[PDB]
Amino acid sequence: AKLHDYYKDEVVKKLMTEFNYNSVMQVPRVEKITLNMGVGEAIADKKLLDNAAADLAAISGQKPLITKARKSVAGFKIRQGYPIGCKVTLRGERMWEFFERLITIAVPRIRDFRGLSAKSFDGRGNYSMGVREQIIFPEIDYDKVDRVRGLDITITTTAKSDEEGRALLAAFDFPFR
Amino acid sequence: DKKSARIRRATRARRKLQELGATRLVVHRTPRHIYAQVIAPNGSEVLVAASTVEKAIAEQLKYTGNKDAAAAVGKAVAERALEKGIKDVSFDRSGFQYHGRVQALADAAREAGLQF
Amino acid sequence: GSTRNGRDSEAKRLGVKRFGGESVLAGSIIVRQRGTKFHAGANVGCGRDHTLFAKADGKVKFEVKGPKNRKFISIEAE
Amino acid sequence: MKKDIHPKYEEITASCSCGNVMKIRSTVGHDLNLDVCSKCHPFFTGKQGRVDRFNKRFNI
Amino acid sequence: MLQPKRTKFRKMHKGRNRGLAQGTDVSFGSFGLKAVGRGRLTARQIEAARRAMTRAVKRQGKIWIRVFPDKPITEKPLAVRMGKGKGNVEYWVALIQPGKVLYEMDGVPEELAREAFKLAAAKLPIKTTFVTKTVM
Amino acid sequence: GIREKIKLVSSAGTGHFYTTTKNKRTKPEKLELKKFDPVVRQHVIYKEAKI
RNA sequence: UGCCUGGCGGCCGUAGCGCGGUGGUCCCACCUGACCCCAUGCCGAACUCAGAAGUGAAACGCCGUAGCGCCGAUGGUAGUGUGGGGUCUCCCCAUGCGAGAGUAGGGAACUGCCAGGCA
RNA sequence: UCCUCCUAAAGAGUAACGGAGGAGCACGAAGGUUGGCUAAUCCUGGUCGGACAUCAGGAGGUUAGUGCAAUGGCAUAAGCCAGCUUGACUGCGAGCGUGACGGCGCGAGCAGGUGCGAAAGCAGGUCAUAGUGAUCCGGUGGUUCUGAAUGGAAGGGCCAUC
RNA sequence: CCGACUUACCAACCCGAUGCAAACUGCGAAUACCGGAGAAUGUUAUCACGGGAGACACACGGCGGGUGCUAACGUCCGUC
RNA sequence: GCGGGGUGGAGCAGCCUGGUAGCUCGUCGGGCUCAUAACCCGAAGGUCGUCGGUUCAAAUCCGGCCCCCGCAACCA
RNA sequence: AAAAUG
RNA sequence: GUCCGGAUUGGAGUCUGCAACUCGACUCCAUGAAGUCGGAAUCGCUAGUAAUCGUGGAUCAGAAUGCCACGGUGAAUACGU
Ligand SMILES: [Mg+2]
Ligand SMILES: [Mg+2]
Ligand SMILES: [Mg+2]
Ligand SMILES: [Mg+2]
Ligand SMILES: [Mg+2]
Ligand SMILES: [Mg+2]
Ligand SMILES: [Mg+2]
Ligand SMILES: [Mg+2]
Ligand SMILES: [Mg+2]
Ligand SMILES: [Mg+2]
Ligand SMILES: [Mg+2]
Ligand SMILES: [Mg+2]
Ligand SMILES: [Mg+2]
Ligand SMILES: [Mg+2]
Ligand SMILES: [Mg+2]
Ligand SMILES: [Mg+2]
Ligand SMILES: [Mg+2]
Ligand SMILES: [Mg+2]
Ligand SMILES: [Mg+2]
Ligand SMILES: [Mg+2]
Ligand SMILES: [Mg+2]
Ligand SMILES: [Mg+2]
Ligand SMILES: [Mg+2]
Ligand SMILES: [Zn+2]
Repeated sequence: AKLHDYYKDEVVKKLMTEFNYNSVMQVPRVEKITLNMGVGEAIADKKLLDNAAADLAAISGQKPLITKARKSVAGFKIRQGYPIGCKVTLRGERMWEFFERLITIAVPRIRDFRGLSAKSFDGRGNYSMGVREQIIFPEIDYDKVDRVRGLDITITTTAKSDEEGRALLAAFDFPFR
Repeated sequence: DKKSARIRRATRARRKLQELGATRLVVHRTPRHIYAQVIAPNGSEVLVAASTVEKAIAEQLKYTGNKDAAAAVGKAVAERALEKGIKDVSFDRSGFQYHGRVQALADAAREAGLQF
Repeated sequence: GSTRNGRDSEAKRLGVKRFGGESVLAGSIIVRQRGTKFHAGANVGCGRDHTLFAKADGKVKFEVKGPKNRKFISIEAE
Repeated sequence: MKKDIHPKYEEITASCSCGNVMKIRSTVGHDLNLDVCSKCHPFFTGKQGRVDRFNKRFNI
Repeated sequence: MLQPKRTKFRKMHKGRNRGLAQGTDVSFGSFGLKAVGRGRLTARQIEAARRAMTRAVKRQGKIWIRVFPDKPITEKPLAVRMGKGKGNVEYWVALIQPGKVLYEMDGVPEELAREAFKLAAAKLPIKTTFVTKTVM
Repeated sequence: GIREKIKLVSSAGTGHFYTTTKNKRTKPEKLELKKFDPVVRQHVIYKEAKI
């Protein structure tokens, strides 16, 4: 809970000063981090989806939830209810630990990392970023890797706007370019 | 919301109890307090009531929002109902699960003699 | 020439059988309907085909009740 | 958390070359030997035309 | 020739044509041609009248057509007996009631508008009259 | 018309049977249900059998 | 008796949205932990439990505000039962019934029971 | 032949070789119950990933959904999910609807036995309305009800069913 | 790679204005129909059961309609 | 009126039973030949008559138009 | 085996 | 598809030449394509030949994988018509 204790001990005060909030409850919070793997290659091979789930479990520390097609789509040859991905919702202690591991270990291991886009906010202070290769997480062993897979990471926050979301993330020294 | 979803969860049973003309034992639960009301079939007259906001019950309790306080309220409301001679009510869980504090209240009201 | 048309089904004799104020015996059908165009009120049952029938002797009463301004049928005791 | 279905999640030590050590819970199982970390990566730290070269090569 | 691009149903009951019209005011231009009689305006008649008035003004100003022929009219072929199903759609009409403003025009003097509307009226099966925008 | 008629025979030995239908191709497994046997006046297991 | 709050109803937009302001002693809400009772097709988010450091930020309640929604005359108009008439595809007259839309206007709900806090 | 809408004139019914569509099934779960849940579509952000997969948020508010036509319903959902299940029970049935009739439909409640629920309760199939075939003749099981001198038997009856 | 301008032009959604519908309805009559009450009137005019039928080719006119050409002394319903 | 059709340049399949376009010729490129043909090797070429609809999805199912074929279009 | 033409 | 292959491209140079943009050769660093033995068809070769390996010369300021020439290693097979 290093980053949560840092949030409470420093980031709250910093944001209160920076935005002049009238109550401490008004400070943006990091609510949840969701990791998503869109596994379209599972349409023909189910071991692909199972291996994606194993990668996600290794990375996040949580057994993932297999997601299924909401509607049938000819364009991707998918019928309704077909499992085509996996996600994990990280909250609380697990979420702060993953935030720390991401920031301090995984992002530094991104090939040719020149800084995360600061425009990748959804308009309400929530940040999403892509990963192209799961090896950037040390939990994934390099010489056991079957297929190259990435994932999506979303950080949902209680920020009313993108500027407050970016300030909240920057307070953790998020690697914004 | 949370209250809206709970009212929605409560409506089916409440309309059934109204259609049956049952005398209703209504429970309300908050993080800090539990409440019980016995409401006449017309739904708009409260016959008896007990709650952890009344000092006569709050004074004997370590904390008003746990299962022991729920048990005390259930016993108190059943005792009052039997003083006014009711003895036949239907339990309305008000969209709360039948579990935990609500179940402790309902069981204590039963043990005190209320029939439901 | 001919027609692709020319078909229909038997009329189902739906509708109101006992109107407001009529005195009915328990079991009497008050309305035959498709779905709950009318809803069951006090002393009125709703059958599997949404037929509304008296569950008590008394007088039919049509009312509009509830937040959706829906029509209800009750039997009022004589 | 549901029992008996999640990966093993226990603390390890991440040792970077620059001498940074972080104690992090992980599913990796063993200790880590990082080649880089947030405290030493060039982008994190801050460590990241023709007339000039024409004059340098053709000095008169 | 005006005609609905699509319709729910191909064929329509004959129906009747009682009542007074809706849309009895010059609502878009400054002058109007208003029906005094009752009847059916066919698509060809509406087009013929529009061409007459449009050429009269030498395509100056603006013209509105306030009626649309949305009622399909069927006919049985020659040498066909009665029955054997409804006839085929042959043309489209707008039902017209007294008071209906049929055409409107702006951007011309009243004197040219009356001439143009008179030339148009001659193509129409229903009696018409020249009207002007009112304040209320 | 793929569903075929079957009988559910009382396990109580009374010979009493219900009848119902079954899609035999998609559900080859024997239908088994607890149903009232009016002869012994109890709920007993009923087993599928040919009509 | 009055103000405030909670629960259950009456009623079912004159009652609902939007906008501006406002309140935490109590109540309510967020909230704090979670081995637990119980729970997540992953996640204490929800459900649940054990609580009370913090805040009314959100939610909610209250007050104000017509940009809306909503309600809504009078008069006229449409239709129409009966009887009569015409130039009869449609109309008119006597008499009875009389809209819809729109107009003036109204309008920021009202109310019963029980319980709690404050005066 | 059957179902839905209009014609049909605001109760029911109402014709034409009038205007338009459907059925001749499906389902041991898609039935019962208890607990829970809430749609379409668009916008923004997000590895591969694109107009369209999965993820996050917002807008929206049922424009979705309903095993299959159309109409009437449906949020207390009748729509979506899960647990446990067999009420898709047997004998009856106040009363009522609809038919010239044969018939067809709706039904509280009573007896027995049952499932779900802590409980009030709910359950006699399915959101409802199509998914159907009289009688004769015979087949199968059950039941001595009958049994042509008598005991049986055959055959018949009755009940279930083809 | 990107892209910069401009259209004889086309143009969704939204907003404002204008019509149309048997199979449209956020509205909605007159009548008609069902039920209740009360007088007057009417040779019970009502209902049940039983004996005897005939009839089941309709026509025109009015009103509301389908069909036909708001053609027919046309055709098919409703009602007088 | 009732049946049957319209698919590379030509002639034929595929439809029924929706997902997944085949055969022969011809065309092109290379080869054999002095050269051409024959012969040999290797490729390309319909996007399914036209508009709509149903569908997650159409050559395929449905409806309408255009074109093409078969029959039938009688009794006085 | 087949084996045309200029 | 490699410590095979060395095309292509970026950067930095050298030299000849008045002058290397079109359009030179060579060097260094980096890059690291096709290609895993080639369809129908088709060529050369009978001995110091074929195959393979280097070397030199003319033309020529510079500019050979061409041409002309030189050695080293050094086969297989020819029943036969
Ligand atoms: Mg909480
Ligand atoms: Mg506030
Ligand atoms: Mg009005
Ligand atoms: Mg307001
Ligand atoms: Mg009717
Ligand atoms: Mg009528
Ligand atoms: Mg009749
Ligand atoms: Mg449910
Ligand atoms: Mg269900
Ligand atoms: Mg169902
Ligand atoms: Mg159904
Ligand atoms: Mg027998
Ligand atoms: Mg004998
Ligand atoms: Mg006859
Ligand atoms: Mg007759
Ligand atoms: Mg007649
Ligand atoms: Mg006649
Ligand atoms: Mg090499
Ligand atoms: Mg290769
Ligand atoms: Mg190799
Ligand atoms: Mg020789
Ligand atoms: Mg050599
Ligand atoms: Mg040279
Ligand atoms: Zn480091």
